[PDB]
Amino acid sequence: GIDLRWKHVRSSHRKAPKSDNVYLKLLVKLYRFLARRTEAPFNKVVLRRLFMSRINRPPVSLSRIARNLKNGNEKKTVVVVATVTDDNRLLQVPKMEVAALRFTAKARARIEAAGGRTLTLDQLALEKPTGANTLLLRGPKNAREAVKHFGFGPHKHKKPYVRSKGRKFERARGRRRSRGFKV
Amino acid sequence: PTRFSKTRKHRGHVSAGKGRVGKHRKHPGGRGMAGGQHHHRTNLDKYHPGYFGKVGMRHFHLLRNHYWRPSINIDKLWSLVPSDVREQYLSGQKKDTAPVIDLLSHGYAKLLGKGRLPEIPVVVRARYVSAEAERKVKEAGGVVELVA
Amino acid sequence: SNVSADLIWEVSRNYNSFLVKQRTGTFSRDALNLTNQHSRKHAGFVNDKALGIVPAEKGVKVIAKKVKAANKPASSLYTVTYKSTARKAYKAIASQAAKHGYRADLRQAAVARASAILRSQRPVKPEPPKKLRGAAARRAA
Amino acid sequence: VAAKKHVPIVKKRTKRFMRHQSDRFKCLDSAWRKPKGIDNRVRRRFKGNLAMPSIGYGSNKKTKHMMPSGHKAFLVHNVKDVELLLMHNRTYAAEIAHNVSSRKRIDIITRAKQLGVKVTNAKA
Amino acid sequence: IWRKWHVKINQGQKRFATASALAASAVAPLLMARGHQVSTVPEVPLVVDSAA
RNA sequence: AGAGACCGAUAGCGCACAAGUAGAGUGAUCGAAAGAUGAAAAGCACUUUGAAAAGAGGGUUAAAUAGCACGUGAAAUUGUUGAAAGGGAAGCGCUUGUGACCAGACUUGCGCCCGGCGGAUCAUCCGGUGUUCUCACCGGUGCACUCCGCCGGGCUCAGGCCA
RNA sequence: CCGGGACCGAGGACCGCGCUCUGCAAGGAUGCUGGCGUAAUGGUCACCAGCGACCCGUCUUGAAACACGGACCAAGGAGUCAAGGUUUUGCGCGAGUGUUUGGGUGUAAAACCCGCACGCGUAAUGAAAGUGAACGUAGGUGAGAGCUUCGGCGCAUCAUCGA
RNA sequence: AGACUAAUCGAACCAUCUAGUAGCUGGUUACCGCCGAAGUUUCCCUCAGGAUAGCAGUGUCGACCUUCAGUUUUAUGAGGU
RNA sequence: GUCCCACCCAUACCCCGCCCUCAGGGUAGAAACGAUGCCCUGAGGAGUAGGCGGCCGUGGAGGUCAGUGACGAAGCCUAGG
Ligand SMILES: [Mg+2]
Ligand SMILES: [Mg+2]
Ligand SMILES: [Mg+2]
Ligand SMILES: [Mg+2]
Ligand SMILES: [Mg+2]
Ligand SMILES: [Mg+2]
Ligand SMILES: [Mg+2]
Ligand SMILES: [Mg+2]
Ligand SMILES: [Mg+2]
Ligand SMILES: [Mg+2]
Ligand SMILES: [Mg+2]
Ligand SMILES: [Mg+2]
Ligand SMILES: [Mg+2]
Ligand SMILES: [Mg+2]
Ligand SMILES: [Mg+2]
Ligand SMILES: [Mg+2]
Ligand SMILES: [Mg+2]
Ligand SMILES: [Mg+2]
Ligand SMILES: [Mg+2]
Ligand SMILES: [Mg+2]
Ligand SMILES: [Mg+2]
Ligand SMILES: [Mg+2]
Ligand SMILES: [Mg+2]
Ligand SMILES: [Mg+2]
Ligand SMILES: [Mg+2]
Ligand SMILES: [Mg+2]
Ligand SMILES: [Mg+2]
Ligand SMILES: [Mg+2]
Ligand SMILES: [Mg+2]
Ligand SMILES: [Mg+2]
Ligand SMILES: [Mg+2]
Ligand SMILES: [Mg+2]
Ligand SMILES: [Mg+2]
Ligand SMILES: [Mg+2]
Ligand SMILES: [Mg+2]
Ligand SMILES: [Mg+2]
Ligand SMILES: [Mg+2]
Ligand SMILES: [Mg+2]
Ligand SMILES: [Mg+2]
Ligand SMILES: [Mg+2]
Ligand SMILES: [Mg+2]
Ligand SMILES: [Mg+2]
Ligand SMILES: [Mg+2]
Ligand SMILES: [Mg+2]
Ligand SMILES: [Mg+2]
Ligand SMILES: [Mg+2]
Ligand SMILES: [Mg+2]
Ligand SMILES: [Mg+2]
Ligand SMILES: [Mg+2]
Ligand SMILES: [Mg+2]
Ligand SMILES: [Mg+2]
Ligand SMILES: [Mg+2]
Ligand SMILES: [Mg+2]
Ligand SMILES: [Mg+2]
Ligand SMILES: [Mg+2]
Ligand SMILES: [Mg+2]
Ligand SMILES: [Mg+2]
Ligand SMILES: [Mg+2]
Ligand SMILES: [Mg+2]
Ligand SMILES: [Mg+2]
Ligand SMILES: [Mg+2]
Repeated sequence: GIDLRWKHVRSSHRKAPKSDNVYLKLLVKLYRFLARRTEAPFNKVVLRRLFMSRINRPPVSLSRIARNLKNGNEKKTVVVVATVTDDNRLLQVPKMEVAALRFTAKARARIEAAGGRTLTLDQLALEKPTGANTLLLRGPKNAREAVKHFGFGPHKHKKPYVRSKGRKFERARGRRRSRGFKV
Repeated sequence: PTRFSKTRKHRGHVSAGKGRVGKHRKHPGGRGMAGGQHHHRTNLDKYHPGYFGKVGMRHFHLLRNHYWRPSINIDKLWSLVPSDVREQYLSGQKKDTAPVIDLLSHGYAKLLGKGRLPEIPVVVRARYVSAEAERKVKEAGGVVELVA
Repeated sequence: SNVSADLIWEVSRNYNSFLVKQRTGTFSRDALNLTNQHSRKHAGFVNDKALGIVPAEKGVKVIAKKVKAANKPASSLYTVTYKSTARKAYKAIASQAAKHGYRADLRQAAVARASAILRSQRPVKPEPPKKLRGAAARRAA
Repeated sequence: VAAKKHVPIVKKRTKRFMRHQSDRFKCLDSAWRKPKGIDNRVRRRFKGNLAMPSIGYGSNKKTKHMMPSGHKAFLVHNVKDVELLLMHNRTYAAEIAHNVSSRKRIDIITRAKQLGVKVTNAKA
Repeated sequence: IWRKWHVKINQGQKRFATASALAASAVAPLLMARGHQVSTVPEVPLVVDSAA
């Protein structure tokens, strides 16, 4: 006997992508070599984000990029391991160069129209193997419809599952002191 | 595809994953929404607070066409003009001509105002207009006129 | 481009017409495959540079791939027949694969495959007659 | 020909793991089945009963799948298949399928003798 | 008889795949690996001068 | 009338057959079982034992280990022959012993030296062609201390099982 | 510091730490010798011997039970399908997205092509009439991966004070 | 006499609605590998049954955050066996 | 009743071999690789109700082995491997 609390405990994070895209398999091979034989911490972070599922790689927008292109960051390279989306509100698009997993049709057109350049994760490794002069970005993880229903309960101000919304669907008892109590 | 499902892995194990003491009988607890006020109250109050009761006055023979007025904010107003003409105005090449936007033809009735507007005069024709939206379009040199 | 040697291996890694998979191991019945194993290193039909040896009526026949005419298969093989001497054939094959950097990692396998083919064209000796151990008493009658 | 030099072969077990209570009823085959009874004496590992198969009975990875000669069996169907063993004659051995005709059986044996490949079932 | 026999797939994905298949038809190594006999054809995108 | 990622004689309609038939009930009604010799009956002439059914010979056939109880013919249960055990159950697990039966492996391989037999052709050079542009093939030139195959003799190294 | 006995030999070019330093007991067994080359070693099956071994499935706090079902063998025999939800995985497009009610066409229940409407999404809140989202570089403070001209800029998300 | 009404009577026999409902008995079909419980809280014409929290498994993400603990030591409070 | 020497044996403890599970490292100016591979190092293994992963068989459908067969396919019997 050995009197241990835990035994044969597995890891908690993905160690390989669950997707079977052939091109993505090549991209993992490249960065798996780079991370092993380079001291730059930028390579290790990029490798893990390639494994993540779609809900853990939310899209980023052109507006969110322009937000972080201020206060002395107008000359750096934006790297986004996700999709990049055009924003209809932004009327004037600044000049930037972006390395992203994929672009929408309109986002690619508007970036190069202003005088920018659209890169690729493989071309990024060819130009900046150590990731110098780069900034990483993420999308809003919690900006999803399904997250609003998480942890429903009294005094929590969450969203309920209703087949429709109106005065006939819930409200009533338990939502106003005029009928019993409130939550 | 039934070749890969948990019922195939239960072969050879008695009770098929439903337990020995509790034997998966026909309908314990009732059918449907039975027991809403008696024995399923604890579930129906932690979730779904408000199932029971009456609220508000009733409407006989409601016709939803009387209440049709989709709305559009002001920061998306410039997205209505086509892209090729749109870039000319923002670049600043006209300097003497103003566009007239017809909201009804695009399927809108009320013009709300939520974002910002560039300083170019426009003309908006809407059935309804908000108080805040009228001011922003006016300080840019434009005017809004009701059309019915 | 969108096609490369690495990509073709990804598509054909799991199944292809040349695959012979069963218990105790897997094999490949490919013309440009030395040792007839299923691996990226020995998969002739995916790599840009490959070697293959086929027995002729008298000696070995060696075919190689010309990288300049990949899209033209009718004239994409450089073939030559060696039927002079065992040692002379050994030297030409090794030089063909390890003197100008054309798959220098296949030098050892190409020579060994040629050695086996030539060994298999010799006359066969007659196997000695089988003996009996427990049926000897039976056959005494 | 003789096979490559290798470490000695150890089996760790020879018996066949018969099924419990299959020696008393004719409706039960001898193929092993895991007993799921709540009070079964074999499932509870009582002393003096049949053992149960475990992963600890496995064989060495070096000598796995090889017959006592030292080779590994390979099922063949015609004369074109046996030529796949040209480069593997010290590791693999040929075996003719049971549905091959008698005429094609001697064609394979003749070709296999040239390559030095051992044939497991040739005396016929 | 009212089980789901047919299936529905997006027209965008149909066009992606039929375009992917056409690209793989110009790769000679893939042709051989599918069991075709093309050892004596001049060019892998074979074209005939409208003799038919 | 045309079809199938449908079932294949305990399945598919109750019915692949003289099936809503045989049969049960006073009656309304209830309602089965049952497909396959061979390519072709060529479905066993004649002799002999028997009261007869049938048997033994002899025939037809690619086959009667297909004979109208007919393709293939499994298990429960039974008969004969051969082997073995048994003082109020039998079976089973771990480990030897005796008797019967049996699969492998080994039975040579490589290299060097001497002698003999048989052949065209080893280094080198010239011309032509191919190719990874410096590496090869083909034609010619060699012409016996070189190269190649076989046989006989001698020597070194390695090779099966138990100690 | 010197004797006596038992069990074991994993690994497979060189590399290292060291020593008593023409070498070695120092990152894992080599050297010499004999009998036999077949039923001899080894394996399967039957029986005798030493030790061990209560009848399975099930409900139950507790089953070998004087608790219930089971004489034997062969074939049949039990979490399925549709509509509507929900979270998670893969894929296409992305402020948009969905061809197939229908029309064009066809080698014809396949495949390929076309568009007006419409569904969900892009704006909430009140019983209702109604009204309808920027003081600031879309804010301030404390932590934050990564980047950096070394001063600093600070994604996602968590807490807190405001508009 | 609750007797008799085709071997059927404290409400005949035949087909259909009908695969009538069951909080209750019985059964529920191949192998190997890793983790591994509960009979307790609150409400119910509830006590052979359900919902609710707990104990359990799997999928992950945030950092590798130096944070943590069925424990001892030192200083300082509460209690009525 | 008390005290003192020697000895006997568990699936427990120590050393060695092998299997699987889990964790941490090495491998491209590729003479290179079922990169899902191979090589190096350490620790762990009981289990009903229940959860998840990997694999083996049966009837059909598309592709492919230019697969086996009247010189005998499928099926069945077999203290023969
Ligand atoms: Mg242990
Ligand atoms: Mg009231
Ligand atoms: Mg279980
Ligand atoms: Mg049960
Ligand atoms: Mg339950
Ligand atoms: Mg009540
Ligand atoms: Mg075994
Ligand atoms: Mg028990
Ligand atoms: Mg049948
Ligand atoms: Mg029938
Ligand atoms: Mg029958
Ligand atoms: Mg059947
Ligand atoms: Mg019937
Ligand atoms: Mg009648
Ligand atoms: Mg019959
Ligand atoms: Mg007769
Ligand atoms: Mg007579
Ligand atoms: Mg016959
Ligand atoms: Mg006859
Ligand atoms: Mg017959
Ligand atoms: Mg009969
Ligand atoms: Mg018969
Ligand atoms: Mg019998
Ligand atoms: Mg007696
Ligand atoms: Mg007994
Ligand atoms: Mg014995
Ligand atoms: Mg010459
Ligand atoms: Mg070891
Ligand atoms: Mg013996
Ligand atoms: Mg006893
Ligand atoms: Mg009791
Ligand atoms: Mg219990
Ligand atoms: Mg019991
Ligand atoms: Mg009793
Ligand atoms: Mg009981
Ligand atoms: Mg009972
Ligand atoms: Mg009984
Ligand atoms: Mg029975
Ligand atoms: Mg009996
Ligand atoms: Mg059955
Ligand atoms: Mg559904
Ligand atoms: Mg729409
Ligand atoms: Mg409203
Ligand atoms: Mg930092
Ligand atoms: Mg009375
Ligand atoms: Mg009657
Ligand atoms: Mg009567
Ligand atoms: Mg009545
Ligand atoms: Mg009735
Ligand atoms: Mg039922
Ligand atoms: Mg019923
Ligand atoms: Mg276990
Ligand atoms: Mg455990
Ligand atoms: Mg009970
Ligand atoms: Mg947990
Ligand atoms: Mg007191
Ligand atoms: Mg007290
Ligand atoms: Mg032990
Ligand atoms: Mg261990
Ligand atoms: Mg079927
Ligand atoms: Mg047969």
